[PDB]
Amino acid sequence: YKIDGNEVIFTLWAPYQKSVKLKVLEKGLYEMERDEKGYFTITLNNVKVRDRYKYVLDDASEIPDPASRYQPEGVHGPSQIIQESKEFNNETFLKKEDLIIYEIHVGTFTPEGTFEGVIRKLDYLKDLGITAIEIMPIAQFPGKRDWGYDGVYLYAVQNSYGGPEGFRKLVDEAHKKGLGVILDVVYNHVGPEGNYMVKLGPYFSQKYKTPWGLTFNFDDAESDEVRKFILENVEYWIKEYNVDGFRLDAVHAIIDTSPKHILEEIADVVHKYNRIVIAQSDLNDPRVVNPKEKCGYNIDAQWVDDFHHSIHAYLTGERQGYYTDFGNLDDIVKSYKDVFVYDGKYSNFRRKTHGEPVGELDGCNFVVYIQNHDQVGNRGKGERIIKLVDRESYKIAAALYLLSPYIPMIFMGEEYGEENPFYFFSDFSDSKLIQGVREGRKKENGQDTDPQDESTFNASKLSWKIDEEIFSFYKILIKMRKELSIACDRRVNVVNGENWLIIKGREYFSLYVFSKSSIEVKYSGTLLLSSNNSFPQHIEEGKYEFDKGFALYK
Ligand SMILES: OC[C@H]1O[C@H](O[C@H]2O[C@H](CO)[C@@H](O[C@H]3O[C@H](CO)[C@@H](O[C@H]4O[C@H](CO)[C@@H](O[C@H]5O[C@H](CO)[C@@H](O)[C@H](O)[C@H]5O)[C@H](O)[C@H]4O)[C@H](O)[C@H]3O)[C@H](O)[C@H]2O)[C@H](O)[C@@H](O)[C@@H]1O
Repeated sequence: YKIDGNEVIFTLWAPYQKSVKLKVLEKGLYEMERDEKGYFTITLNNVKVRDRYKYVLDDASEIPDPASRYQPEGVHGPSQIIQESKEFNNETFLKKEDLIIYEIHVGTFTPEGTFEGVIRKLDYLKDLGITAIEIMPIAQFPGKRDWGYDGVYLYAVQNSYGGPEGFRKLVDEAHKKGLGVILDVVYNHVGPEGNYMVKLGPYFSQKYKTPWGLTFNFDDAESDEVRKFILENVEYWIKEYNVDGFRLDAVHAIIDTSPKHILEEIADVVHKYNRIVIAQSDLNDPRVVNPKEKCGYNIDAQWVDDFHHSIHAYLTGERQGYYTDFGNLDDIVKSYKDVFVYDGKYSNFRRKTHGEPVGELDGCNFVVYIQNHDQVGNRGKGERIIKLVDRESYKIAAALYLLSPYIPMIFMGEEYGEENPFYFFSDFSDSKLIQGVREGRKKENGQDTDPQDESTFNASKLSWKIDEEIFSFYKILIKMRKELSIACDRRVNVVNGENWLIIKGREYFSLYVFSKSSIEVKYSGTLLLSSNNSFPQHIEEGKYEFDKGFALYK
């Protein structure tokens, strides 16, 4: 819908439909006029915020507005008219070279499980050194318990998180504290419950499908309208909620053979309104991130799993699934200097040559992490890395990524040493999908906890039990990164022995000692931070026997 003067225009694209009627609940039924493209319209003057409505098809069946702005009674309920105050800055104050990102799942972040709960934690975040919070998908999904990827109304803010009013309040309060908010958005697929688009028109591609459902139709018959549906959604989040940027989910599963890729158009919209796009890419292909004059889509940055996988595989000893492609120290050094480990070499996991070198692109085109919702939650027992490595290793892992040239992303709780698992949970009502989720998560991930069980969700809620030694470590790590101008700068010299490595930057050098060993140090410097007490306040060029641990020098 779109509120005009005192009247409001209802627009519904439904080419499969002969005639649709608007059903305002406390008022009457209204016949909609049809144009040749398949668009249904009526201007109504009696409608006010916040009335409920549905659409009634040729079927006589009643469905919610697929472009709904609020879904008060969940996915199968009516839609609701909200206020459309388009207050937005023309500029985000976020500078992407200064980006430290904190990933939040609203539902489990705090006892509240709401936007109000993340608001309460803003000062804490600000004080930690974070510059931006990344919110997992908030587009309305079934029930109350879901990561967000089963979202099924792109324009509707999850009711159980606190809806539109609560999200607007979150972003306003974040700006007041000087924090940015990045929104996780899903344009590659749609959730398996509460989607009614398939009855309206060819929203989905017949060409291929994702592991999580059918993909959107971007390059085939009638795709103009669906391109518009997605592109106006990124416009909507910017103008109606004043969001600072986006994390685009699974861009490798957004397939488009058009002259201009939809991903380039997505980035075009966000840069038109001076915002930021990060992409989750499995492609290891610099085209996602390259400038337009270099045949790229010009996304600001992309997740580099290769960085995480190098660290995890090496420190845990783990080789199951995608970890089989990693495990050596070499991999960490490779990722530290060439970004991708798979830059056009053969992957045993994928059984094909994978990737492409990244060129002279600086570090702030990439985001790295040792933990996130996937690397924790797709484990059958959902164990955080804190459970798989010793204390020393954990701090070594934290130092590696936070002191890297790339944009670092902290996973909620990681910073204070959270020990609670993060499980996969869902809240479907359809018995077939309740059947499929359990058996699928059992088979694919080895998950023994029931995703549909409430306890699986409750067990994933952060404890907020502060380990002060870990927290102080992160706090200083973040501080020193800013102070040492580590951001974006790929000019690093890395040396490695069997059980250790030294990384030297322009203003610092770091010692990463994985086992007691004798190391030749080529640099002088004063101690900034350390995982131990075993490290000297002042070090000079020479040979030293170090115990397991990390040290940072100026
Ligand atoms: O191949 C090497 C890489 O492998 C991984 O990456 C892939 O999988 C990731 C995790 O699934 C993807 O990440 C993102 O995309 C998905 C989907 O949006 C999302 O996945 C989560 O949510 C879905 C949807 O609920 C869930 O799907 C299952 O359950 C539903 C409900 O029953 C069912 O319909 C599906 O059939 C089930 O499969 C997933 O289980 C859950 O993981 C994820 O959260 C997003 O971040 C990547 O895009 C994709 O490449 C690995 O993550 C990489 O690190 C490896 O490099």
